[PDB]
Amino acid sequence: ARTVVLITGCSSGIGLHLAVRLASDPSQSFKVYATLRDLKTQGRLWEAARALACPPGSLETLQLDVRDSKSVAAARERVTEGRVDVLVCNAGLGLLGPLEALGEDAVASVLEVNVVGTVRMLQAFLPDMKRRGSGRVLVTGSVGGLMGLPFNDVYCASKFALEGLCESLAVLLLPFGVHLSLIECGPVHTAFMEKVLGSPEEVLDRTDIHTFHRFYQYLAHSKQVFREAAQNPEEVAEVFLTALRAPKPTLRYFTTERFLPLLRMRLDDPSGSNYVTAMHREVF
Amino acid sequence: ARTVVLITGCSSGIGLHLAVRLASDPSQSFKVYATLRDLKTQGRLWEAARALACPPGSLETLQLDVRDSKSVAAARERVTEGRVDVLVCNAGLGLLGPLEALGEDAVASVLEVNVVGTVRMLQAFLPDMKRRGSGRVLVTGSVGGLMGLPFNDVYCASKFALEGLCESLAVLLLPFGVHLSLIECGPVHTAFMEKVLGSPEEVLDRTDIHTFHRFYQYLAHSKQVFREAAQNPEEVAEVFLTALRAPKPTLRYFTTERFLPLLRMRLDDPSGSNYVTAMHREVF
Ligand SMILES: C[C@]12CC[C@@H]3c4ccc(O)cc4CC[C@H]3[C@@H]1CC[C@@H]2O
Ligand SMILES: C[C@]12CC[C@@H]3c4ccc(O)cc4CC[C@H]3[C@@H]1CC[C@@H]2O
Repeated sequence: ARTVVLITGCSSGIGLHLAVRLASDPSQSFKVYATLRDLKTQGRLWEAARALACPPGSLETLQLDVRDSKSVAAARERVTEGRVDVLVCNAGLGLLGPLEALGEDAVASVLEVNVVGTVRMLQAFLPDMKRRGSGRVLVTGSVGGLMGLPFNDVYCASKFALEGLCESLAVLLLPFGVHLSLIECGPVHTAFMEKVLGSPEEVLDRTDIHTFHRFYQYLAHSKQVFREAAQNPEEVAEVFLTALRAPKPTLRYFTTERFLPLLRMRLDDPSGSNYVTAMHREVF
Repeated sequence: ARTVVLITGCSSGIGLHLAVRLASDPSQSFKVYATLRDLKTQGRLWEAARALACPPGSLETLQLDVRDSKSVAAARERVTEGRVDVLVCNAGLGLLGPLEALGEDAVASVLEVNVVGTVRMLQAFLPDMKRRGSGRVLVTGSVGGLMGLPFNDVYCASKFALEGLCESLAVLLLPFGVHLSLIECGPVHTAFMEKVLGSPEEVLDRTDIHTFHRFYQYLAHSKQVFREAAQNPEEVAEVFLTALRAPKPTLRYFTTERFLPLLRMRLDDPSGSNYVTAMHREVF
């Protein structure tokens, strides 16, 4: 009962943090369906849930594989309330390394999960929301979906894709009463994030010494930005709640304002020259 | 010999028009490899080539299926000059209709062709260009890759994806001497384009009467813009040549300036509200 919320990718990151934040809310007004690709990773969620003493029945875990429309439909049947008021499309994958070093299947997976996965969720849940004339969909964005970043080619491709998919739907949904918002996250404190970055030899034999040397420089710079600007998951997760509660929500919510100046010079020059130059000088 | 150019998707559209435009150039300085997914569609290309009296040996057709890395590699071996100076990533698919009415495989194909296909081409051809310290890659963009359009959700997703993939690479390639440019096309006179649009019943039984009614309104509006603003393929194809010849090319080349005001109000308001409102009022 209550405001039924369904979130994808709750085994860590803002997803897990958002589920427990909702389920543990003092008002006890949200019933939460935290979905995970592999249930064997539900431990963290439950330990975090017990840590915030979430009332029994405010949090339920479902196995949902966004790469499978059959998994998406089945999970939709498990929603006992037979209604979803807030859908949070959060599941996502990252990809780092020179374009030529990335395996084809890896590239195919990031699009499949990040973009198509979100398409599968919306196809399954959008119809009913339009029929009711109400619903809210929140999508986890990234400033990497607002500007291109070296060595994150395919990652930015998928995030830029969400921006376009969402802006299009938004124009159409305006009259149907269903709201759609993107939460533009900058870097969020994920120790695992700063540890995933770092690939010597394996990358070296699949690229050239000059691209490799550039990858190193990018990694060094990346570590700096993360350290000096990574936000608390609690700060980010709360933005999801600000959007979620806004009577007339905007299409975009920015969790931080530090990256806004770099985005402005990106439009003052539609030819992309200024940006490409500024970003290169700053990263190299 | 000469400036070797390889283009994808030459069975019609700007691709075909660009190949013959290059191969027939008075200076006879371009050797052209026009690739097609199905060779049985090479007729038009050849008839157009004969119409512009292209010298023998200035145009060669190769079957290249961008959805297959095996096809991409094989075609790369057919390049007798053993070098590619200008790669034009043009192959692409469109998709129209309410998100919920689009089949999953159709959505998967547009990303596979438009985005991954471009990834497969760059992985195969980027390395060599970096090793030489020179090369030019031109990618066919769309203003639908710069702003979201109702009923073109997945199409805009794929075009927004190219924008992100390219802006990222650009930042990295700046020092390697290889140039990458996007050609932002508005609508181009394609009779087939205005005839593809239009789907009653089939769409109706896979959506609701209100979305259907909106689809109709969008189609009506789409027909107007095309009629009042579609450009000649010769005008667009020439932009590809302006980029191709620029000593220091920019990241973006716009074939028309009419859509620039609508793009400006899109950044003056990063929350996306103004744009979503303006585009809805204009389209509905
Ligand atoms: C795209 C992200 C936000 C923007 C970050 C940024 C922003 C600007 C910059 O100069 C470098 C970086 C490196 C890490 C990036 C992040 C990686 C994941 C995160 O979502
Ligand atoms: C995205 C395209 C350019 C922009 C066009 C536009 C631009 C603005 C607008 O008000 C409506 C349309 C409808 C058709 C669109 C086109 C469909 C294909 C073309 O590339």
